[PDB]
Amino acid sequence: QGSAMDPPTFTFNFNNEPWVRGRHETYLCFTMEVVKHHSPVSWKRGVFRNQVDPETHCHAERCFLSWFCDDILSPNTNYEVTWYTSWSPCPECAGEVAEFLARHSNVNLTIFTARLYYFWDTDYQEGLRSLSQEGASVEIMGYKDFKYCWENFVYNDDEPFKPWKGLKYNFLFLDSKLQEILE
Ligand SMILES: [Zn+2]
Repeated sequence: QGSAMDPPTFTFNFNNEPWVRGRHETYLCFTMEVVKHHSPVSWKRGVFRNQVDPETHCHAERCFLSWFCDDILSPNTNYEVTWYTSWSPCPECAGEVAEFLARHSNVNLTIFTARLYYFWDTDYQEGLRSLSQEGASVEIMGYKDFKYCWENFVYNDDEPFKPWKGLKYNFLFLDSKLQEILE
């Protein structure tokens, strides 16, 4: 589960301009409601933070899966889990994930992402492709969701969310490209 992020670390890593430059980390946020015989018994949620440069799988998406398996995934359960990530995933992790999913119906996942990482690369595209196609919701994190993250996952000091400019357009464009990839 880790720690929440100070406001700087958040607004910086969650800034949604498609070509932002200097974001050497994927910040992965999540809410998860555990659900045993249909009654949600508990809710746990958190923030994993690591690098995005390809050295194998010390990728945020994997440190997630390792933790999920160590301290959770009980035998007979159903999980509800969703992700607020700063960068979309690499394609290799998009693999290990989509796979773990096809291999566990008792996990339902949905992905909200500030940015599409390398959205123009046939290979990254095909990753997103197999996540959508294999039972995961995948969409571009917009206003609703940003505010959501400002309150939940950040040491905000009970202060209010202040949007950055273009956030509305930045969203609009990323979603155009995304519905494009999947079309
Ligand atoms: Zn990765």
